[PDB]
This record gives sequence, structure tokens and C-alpha cells, in this order.
Amino acid sequence: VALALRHAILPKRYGSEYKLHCEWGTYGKPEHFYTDNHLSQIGAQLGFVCHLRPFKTLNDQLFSTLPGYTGARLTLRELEQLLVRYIVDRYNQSIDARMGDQTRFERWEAGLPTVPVPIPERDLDICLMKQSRRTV
Amino acid sequence: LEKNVIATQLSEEAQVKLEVIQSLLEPCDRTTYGQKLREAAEKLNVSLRTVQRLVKNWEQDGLVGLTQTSRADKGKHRIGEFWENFITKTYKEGNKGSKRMTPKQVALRVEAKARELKDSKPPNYKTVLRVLAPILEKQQKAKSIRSPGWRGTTLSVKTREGKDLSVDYSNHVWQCDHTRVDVLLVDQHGEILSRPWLTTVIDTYSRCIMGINLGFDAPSSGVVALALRHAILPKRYGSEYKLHCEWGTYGKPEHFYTDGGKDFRSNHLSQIGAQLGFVCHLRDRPSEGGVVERPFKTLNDQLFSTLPGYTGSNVQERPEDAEKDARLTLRELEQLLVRYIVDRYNQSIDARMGDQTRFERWEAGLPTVPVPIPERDLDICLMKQSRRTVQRGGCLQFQNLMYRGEYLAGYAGETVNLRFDPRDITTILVYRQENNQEVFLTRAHAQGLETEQLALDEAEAASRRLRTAGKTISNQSLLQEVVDRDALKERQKLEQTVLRSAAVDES
DNA sequence: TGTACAGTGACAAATTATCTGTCGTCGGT
DNA sequence: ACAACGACATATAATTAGTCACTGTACATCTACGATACGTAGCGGC
DNA sequence: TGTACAGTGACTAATTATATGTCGTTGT
DNA sequence: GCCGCTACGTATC
Ligand SMILES: [Mg+2]
Repeated sequence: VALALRHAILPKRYGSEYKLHCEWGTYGKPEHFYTDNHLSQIGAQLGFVCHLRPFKTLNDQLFSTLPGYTGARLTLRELEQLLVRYIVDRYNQSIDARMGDQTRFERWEAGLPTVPVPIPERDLDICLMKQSRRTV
Repeated sequence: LEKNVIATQLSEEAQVKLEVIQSLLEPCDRTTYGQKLREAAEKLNVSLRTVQRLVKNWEQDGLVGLTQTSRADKGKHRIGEFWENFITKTYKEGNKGSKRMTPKQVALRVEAKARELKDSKPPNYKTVLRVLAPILEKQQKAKSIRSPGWRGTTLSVKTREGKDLSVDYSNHVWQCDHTRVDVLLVDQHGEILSRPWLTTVIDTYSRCIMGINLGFDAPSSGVVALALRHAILPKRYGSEYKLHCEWGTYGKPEHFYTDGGKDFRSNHLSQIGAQLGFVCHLRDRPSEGGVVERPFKTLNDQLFSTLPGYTGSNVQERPEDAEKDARLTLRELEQLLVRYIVDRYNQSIDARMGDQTRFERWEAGLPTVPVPIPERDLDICLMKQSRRTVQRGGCLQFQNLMYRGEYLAGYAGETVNLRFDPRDITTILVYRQENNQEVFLTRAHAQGLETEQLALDEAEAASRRLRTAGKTISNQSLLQEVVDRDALKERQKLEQTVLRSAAVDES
């Protein structure tokens, strides 16, 4: 969960290999974060409140169509590329009935009271995985 | 540079502060936020000003701002600098050279100076240990430092010249050094001899053991010449070795990289190298050649520690029964050690790689299959007498022995290069310079000894005895001073007899 | 960038003496 | 009238210096020495 | 029941950087 | 005065 949070917060900066057309432009600290002491520390470290639906479309629009769908081979990295391409150029470019004019990304942008300032990368190190002992 | 800090093991008090901060994450209104502070002052038993300080420490540091920071004096000593420098330098001077002064002894030097200065509070011994503690840990750490290793197929062996040899393929760089084995052996009668010497020749590209010599004999340019011919010539072992794979390893190095021992920095090895065409090189430190030094630990660990008569790696680990519990002769130990090298060691995984055996990597690593050298052309192993001159009557003098040769009377007054075998000096091969090249001349023979065989160390021991006996110099006279000392024992002769019995089994 | 094997923490899988229910049974009131 | 910050005084645990009982480990003949090499000097025979 | 000294945990006294109040001042 | 064989000094494993 902390790794998913780190990604969300930081700028994305994806490689040419994903062959994306659109930019994944979000970044930023929320006011609240809802989840399934560690996450509450992270909330207190970063300054937001921890509390304790794109699945339907991932299945229909991406996964059920892929090699090896569990009712051919596919590596983890390839699946990531497919998933990012789907999210940056299709899912977030879709318009819901409740938005009408604006896409999921556009409404996101459109609704901000202000452009947040990116959190320097180091302040998110608390999210990363850790090995506790190594010898130099 | 970047400067981040992260808290860990937070909870023990801090979870109470964390729950207070979680209750305070938002300035909801000037009316309500003050009430939340005055409520949090029930969970922490402290005033509004303590909770306002906690919130400021949190906002400026994050989670470490909940934890109590260590005092600014932590690791500083209250005794004053004079005593802190006196104690540190006293220790250091007292462990200079061979001196090994203990902290207790440093404390005595502290009480001695304090008495001179009329001090009343010389630091206590317990505080001397504490002041010297950091500079002891450093010493222990500086001994313990690990080094990584060559990783993958690329390896650059450092020489004493500061040049690195890039090891590109099998037989590009062989390496050689010598070790005592850690087992006391016995003669064929079951009496103690001595711990053999083992020589190995390792190819650096494959780490396969390309040859050995095992014997009671001393490191010598002779033992190195024997290790080289065993490494170079194709190998054959009988069924009494019970081998189940073949040591199919042979051919000639391009370079030979060694320690600084007088066996290797010698005119004899240089003459072997110049005739075989390989260049000798000097190992810069005993840690650049782990390719040769680590095989010797593996053999202690995999072979020799499990044999009777084992002596330990040093005198403090010597099994007290080693001198009573010796059983093997040199012929048994070789029959075990050769098996170990052919069936186990050369068939084990090359550790840098993880997916090849040492032999498989050698065989696949040849740039081409080399042609076996006729055993007669391994004569180059012969030692050279550089500049002896032919006497009138077609004669040569060497080691008191006098030699006669089939065309040699044609060259009285001239200079000839004599090639000889330290195992058999009865015969001498004579070469001469012509057109600034060596040309072969003749097989000179010790006159009246054509039916007889003398090794160099026998002619030498006979000459020493003959000099001190005051008798005359002649071919027989030297033979006479051999045959009584032969017929009539001394450990070196007893060792030589068992070593000979192994060489007989090689024929 | 020494080297390579013996020994060692951290973790996953198979096995088992043990903890928890549920009901039946016996004893006390 | 409410919230934030400092000047100052005051109580407080963290760190260090010192004390003392319990305990691990060397004292127990023992590495200067053997075995090569080169490099140079010397003894009498010629 | 070997032996006797250097090093070490468990505890305590001395020193001090630091958290806690109380109130004055400033901003809102 | 010139030249093969011994003997001592120094270095390293
Ligand atoms: Mg050596």
C-alpha cells in the first residue's frame, strides 16, 4: 500500500518504451487517504489523514484480452507496460456521464483550487522496502 | 547533497504523541483547534504550551520530532582535554613497535602524571577504558574488512611492475606457489618422516588445477621444473589411483605468474621460460594470487583435516596426538590427493560462474587444441652451465667430474654451453655458439662412469666429504666416496628413498 | 573487484501435541 | 477576546565518572630457523 | 577446594542539556 | 698471470 501511495504522490516521468501518447500528469498530497500503525505513521510523516473502482473496466477493456488470461506467455514488465498504456491513454481519458465535457484527468485538473508543489523525492523514502543489515 | 532522516521503532512512548498529532492534523478553526489542544492535554499529562511545542516539533521534523533527541554531550568526556589527549597518545605510543601496552598499564601512566602535577582527580581506570574504547573498535574493524571479488568473465591480474595481465583464455596465465601439507607421514616401516611439500600449477582463466608436485623435497627450481612438466605433458595414472574421470589437462602457458621465492626469480626458470616461450611475472602481494592461495585452504578443509596424523593450520591448533597417530606414506597421500583433484576438485563448480565446472571451463576456454610436446623436447628443463671451456685432450671439468665427448677434441680452448639433468649428471649435452646461435655438438660422458648414474646432490655430497677427507679428485674417487655412504639412517636419505619409490611407480 | 567453501539468519512447507467447540453424561441443588 | 512566540525561572531524565562483585583465560620449554636462489671472493693447478 | 590480574555487567553519584510552567508581548 | 672448483654474504618463501 505504501509503494502504491509513493507512486501516486510523486511525478510519473515514464520512459519511451511505454510508447505513451498522453502525459500522466498527476502528482500531489491529498487531504484524506482511505485504505483496506505503519500507514498512520506515513500519514503523520507526510501530513494527511489515513482512514481504515476501475476493476470492472480493467477486466473488460484490458486483462480478459491478454495472453494467459486465466479463463502463451507474458512477463511482469510487459503487463505493466500494457497497464500503464491503458491507464494513461484510455482510462483516464474517458468521460463519465457525471462529467460530460471533461475527462477523468481534465476534471481532476479542473477541480484543483491550486497547483500543488511537488514533494521532493527524499521525503517519500519512508514508503520504500527495506533490508535491515548489510556490511559495506 | 540530499539529507533525509527516517524514524524507526517509534512506538514505545511516541505512539501516545502520534495519536495526539493524528488528532491535530488540520487547523479546522481558531475556535475549535484550541479545544483539540486542551483535550490532548488529557492524554499527555501536560500544559497547552507543551502540546504547542509538540505540534511545532512535528511540523518542522516529521516523525523524528515525536522522539526525544539524544543530549549534545553524548560521546564527549567531562575529564577535560588535557587528560583525554594524555590518555589517547599514551596508549598509542605504548603500542608502538613491538610494545603492547594495555589500558590498565595506561591508567598507571595516568596516576603517575597526576602525582607529578599534584592533580586530585586523575581519571579512574573505568573511564580510561571508555576514553580508549573508540580507538580499539577501529583496530578491530580495520582487521575485519571484507573484499568483493572478480565478477563475471573478465579478470586482470596485477604484477609488481604495476602492469595488469588481462586473462583472456585457457593457458593464458598459469600461477604457481608452494605450501606445507598439514599431515605427518611415515616411512614404509611406519616411523615418522616429515610433513610433505605440495606445489600446484593453476590456470587463471578456468581455475582448474593443471598440475602438482608432492614430496619431502625442498622448494627448489628443480621442484618448479617438475611441476611444470607435470602440468605441460599429457597425464596418465594407473588403476591403483581408482580414477573415475580423466585429468585431461595439458599444453603450454603463455605467461607464468609467481611469488618472489628464489625458485621462481632464478636463472633456471628464466631459461625454461625463454625456451618454452612464456614470460615470468612477479605477484605484487600475497592477495593478488587468491587463485593459488585459496586451493590450499580448500584441501585442508576437504581433504587433509580428515586424514590421520593431521597437524592443524598452526601450532596453537595442533592435535596433541599428531606425532603418535601418523599412518600414511607419501605413496598413499599422493593416491588420495590425485583422486581428490581429478574426481572432486576439477569437477566442482567455478565459483565466479556458478554454471560451469573448473574442467569444463578450461576445455571450452582453449582458443584451439594445442599439440602435445614430445617428452624429449621437455629437455629444456635441463640446467645450463653457462661458460665452461674445453681443455686440450677434448675434456670438460664439472662438479669435480671429468667428461669426454665424441667431437670435443676439435674445440679445445673454446667455450661451450652444457645442458645437464640434476637427477643424472653422468652425461652432459654440449652446445656451442656459431653464427650467434646455439648448435648441438655432442653427448659428452663422465669417463669410466658410462655404466653408472650420479645425481647432482650425490656428486656434491661426495665432493664435500672428499674435500674434507683430503683424498684426490677423480671420477671413481667421487664414486668411491658415494658407494660406502650408499651401502651403510639419516632422515634426508630415508625421505629420498620413499620419494624415489613414488618416482619408480611413475615409470 | 582475491578467492571460494563452511557456517549462518530469514523464511516457507510438512507434521504434531494442544487449544476450542459441541454435545452427551454425571453429579449437585 | 483568542492564538502564537519568547524571556525567564524551574524541575527533570540522559550521559558520564566511579564503585564493586563475578568471571574468562594464560602460567604452564619453544618460531628463530631451514631451504633454496644469486652474487662475489678465494686456493692452488696450469 | 590451582592462581591471581585484566576486563566486564549492575548499580549509584555528579554534571548538564532539555522539557515544563507562568507570564509578558505581539499579531489577529 | 689465468682458470675451473669451494666458501662466504645477502635476499626471500
Ligand atoms: Mg612461495
